[PDB]
Amino acid sequence: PPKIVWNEGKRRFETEDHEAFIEYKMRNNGKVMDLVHTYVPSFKRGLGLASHLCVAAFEHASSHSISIIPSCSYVSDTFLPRNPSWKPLIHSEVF
Ligand SMILES: [Br-]
Ligand SMILES: [Br-]
Ligand SMILES: [Br-]
Ligand SMILES: [Br-]
Ligand SMILES: [Br-]
Ligand SMILES: [Br-]
Ligand SMILES: [Br-]
Ligand SMILES: [Br-]
Ligand SMILES: [Br-]
Ligand SMILES: [Br-]
Ligand SMILES: [Br-]
Repeated sequence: PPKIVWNEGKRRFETEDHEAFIEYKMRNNGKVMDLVHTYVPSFKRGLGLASHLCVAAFEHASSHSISIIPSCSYVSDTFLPRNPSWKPLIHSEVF
């Protein structure tokens, strides 16, 4: 899997070249990490990066006891249905 760095200065996880990332926002006193946008340019498609970036962020929230809101569409309509085992990290009021 490609190295995904945590770039806090920007609240995103990103590939090391900065070119693909998922952005978020922390809600409720740090406890909720909301995923707002996953971005992979067309020339980086086909490398599985969006999903790799969503794993980084889900792992990071699981490791830190955060609940995720799956606000980006890539996440809620592609990531979560394909990776159900991550569903329990979703905050319980989303769905
Ligand atoms: Br990369
Ligand atoms: Br890279
Ligand atoms: Br934030
Ligand atoms: Br917060
Ligand atoms: Br609370
Ligand atoms: Br925070
Ligand atoms: Br891909
Ligand atoms: Br992708
Ligand atoms: Br995926
Ligand atoms: Br799964
Ligand atoms: Br399911």
